[PDB]
Amino acid sequence: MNQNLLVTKRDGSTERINLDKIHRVLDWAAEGLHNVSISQVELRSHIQFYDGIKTSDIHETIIKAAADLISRDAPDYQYLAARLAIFHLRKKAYGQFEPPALYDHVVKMVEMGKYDNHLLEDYTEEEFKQMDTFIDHDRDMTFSYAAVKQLEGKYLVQNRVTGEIYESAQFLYILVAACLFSNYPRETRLQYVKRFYDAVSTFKISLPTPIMSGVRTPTRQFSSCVLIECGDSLDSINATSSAIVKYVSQRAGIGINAGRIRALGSPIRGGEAFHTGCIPFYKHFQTAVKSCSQGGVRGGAATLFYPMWHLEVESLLVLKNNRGVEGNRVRHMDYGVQINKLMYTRLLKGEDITLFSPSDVPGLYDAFFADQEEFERLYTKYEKDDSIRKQRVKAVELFSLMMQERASTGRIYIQNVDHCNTHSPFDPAIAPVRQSNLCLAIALPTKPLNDVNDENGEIALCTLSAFNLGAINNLDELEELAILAVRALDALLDYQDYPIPAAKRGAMGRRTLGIGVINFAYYLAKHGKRYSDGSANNLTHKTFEAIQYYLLKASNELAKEQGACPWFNETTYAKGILPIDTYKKDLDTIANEPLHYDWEALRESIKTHGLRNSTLSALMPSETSSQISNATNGIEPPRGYVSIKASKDGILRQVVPDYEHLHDAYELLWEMPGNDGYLQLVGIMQKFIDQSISANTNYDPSRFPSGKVPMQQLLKDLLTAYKFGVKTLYYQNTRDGA
Amino acid sequence: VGQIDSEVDTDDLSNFQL
Amino acid sequence: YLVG
Repeated sequence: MNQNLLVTKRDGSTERINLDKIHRVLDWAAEGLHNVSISQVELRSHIQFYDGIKTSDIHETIIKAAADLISRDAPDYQYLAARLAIFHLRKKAYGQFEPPALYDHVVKMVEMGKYDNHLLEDYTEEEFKQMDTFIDHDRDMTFSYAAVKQLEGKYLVQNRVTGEIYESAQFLYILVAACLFSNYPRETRLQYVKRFYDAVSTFKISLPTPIMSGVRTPTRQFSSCVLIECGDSLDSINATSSAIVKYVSQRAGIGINAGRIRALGSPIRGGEAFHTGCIPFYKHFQTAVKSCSQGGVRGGAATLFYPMWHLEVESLLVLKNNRGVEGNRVRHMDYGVQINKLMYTRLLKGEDITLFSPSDVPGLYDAFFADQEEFERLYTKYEKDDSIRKQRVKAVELFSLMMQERASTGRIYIQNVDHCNTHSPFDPAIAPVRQSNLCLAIALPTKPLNDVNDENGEIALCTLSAFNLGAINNLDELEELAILAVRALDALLDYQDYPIPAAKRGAMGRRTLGIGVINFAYYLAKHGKRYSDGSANNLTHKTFEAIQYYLLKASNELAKEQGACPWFNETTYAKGILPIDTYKKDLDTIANEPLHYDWEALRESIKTHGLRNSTLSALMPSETSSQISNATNGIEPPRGYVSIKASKDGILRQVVPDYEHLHDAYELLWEMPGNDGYLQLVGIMQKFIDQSISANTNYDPSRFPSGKVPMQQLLKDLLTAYKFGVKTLYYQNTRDGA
Repeated sequence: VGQIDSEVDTDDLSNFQL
Repeated sequence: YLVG
């Protein structure tokens, strides 16, 4: 009759219940939301309250309670949950809800070794006083539950043993800003810091995990993925392997080109025993790839590339096929099959495809990427030469075999090597593109290493970022954003550290960036377009011309200010060539949208002053950054309106943006009747993109007689892709609801 | 995962333009 | 500018 319920606090222990405090907090968090029952939430969490429960559990319980009500019909639960979590996380890091003054926080963190000490060296207390005025901690209320789960799980500075969280999202953004523009002239430094801070805190620009979690801390490792090219020599094999080990140790995704390794049977090159062929080395690269992962299999991802005509291609194509002898299988690495025009033509004309070890056909491999004419010449020549070891395969058999394995595993990727060189930012004669990265989006020059510290080797890297098409109002807001994205990444290039000499060489040499989009699907839904009917062709054309034009303008503006990248002379940009001049001709037949920008002015401006960065755009997928912004992933249509994630804290649900008004506007992934629509859109985007796009093919068995996808359909989509200039093809997804 | 029908028609493809 |  004084039946209380004693709450226990952070070693301050005992104290009576405060169910009216709780309601106030809840009531607050609900402010502005529609369709959320505070009573419902209280009911569901009060029932699990027990006498001496700690306050921290009261928060967890009320948070989950709110999170478990997330649905398509009551989507504001994601914010009610998020805000509760945000509130909890403030108290958790600061003791109050109100964040400490920025200077105080930075000071405290520097003494604790959690932030880089250079922050205080580079900025004055007065400069921190001023940044604090830019900060808006109320923006923490705009995150969705899954986004807070992500920030909390892998972005905010915390102690992973104790569990202690040390910062709040707004300090993250403001300090990312400050670190990246720390070297700017006092005159403009803080105007940039603010502009960027705004951009990222209001989700206009997304930033990769390594950057968001690291910049502001003592680390200098920000690599997402590297591209290494192996020469046909034990020295190079070794070096490649060494490089892979250093890089997976830093969590980077690996793209390996092992296409020049001579085939099994070929002669010992005085000491180098390649009698045994490619597989044994591939296996060796896989162990290297997995050297810093959990059991010897969990974590550490890579994609290995080889030409379709390599002599061991049929053995190579079935490396992930589980039914087979252990010795002839490298199942934990994806493969990238490299194809060009002539291969396809052999398929079309029902003719044969000749396999050759690269060691035996002088000039063929280089020609394959750089000059199709020459490739054809050397190819036909070597087919007739009976001295040359070769094998014949019916092109149909080879293609089907590849598509089959692609179909079953989903991880046998295609790379159109002519497309990558005839429509690229680089001169193929000097710096050709002969491979991609792990998720087939990056396309950059690489040179084999002869030792791990070889200074004449070149490794390409992933320097990324993205525009949120959902958070811009008009495409003319991209000019400001391009500036900020390009400037911040270019600074990162000089800020971060390089574990391997050949990877510094490429970054400093070409200053290559890969900026892409996220929220494409939601963007199309707001404009009432769809993916499969071709209704989004002109809008896509309009949107990617704007993205590429402003990225080049920002990079051009930057070369003016601080000088073009050292190797700008190796780009097609340097010779007055633009993406609008080399795109695949057939696109003209599926989109009439006219360029709205002065490309001719820019052409001269580039020829004259050059480009800071040699490449600027690349469309990567991005589950994590998209989640932070409550955005659909990269350019992909969503699988359904509500996506589900597992956690230790319960089931995390996230509802597609503005489901309330756009449920009928969205075209879910399995609603598309086939792939033509989408591939057309990818081809259009590819007109303007410097690198490549992680494009998927998707098939639903329900749509086919006897539930089996015809090899015909698979080849037809493959050729459709090539016909509209698609550079790469990533995953293949199969099913009808996930 | 992927269950396919490996029947291919070159005649159909023939007439495609890359 | 363009390097030199």
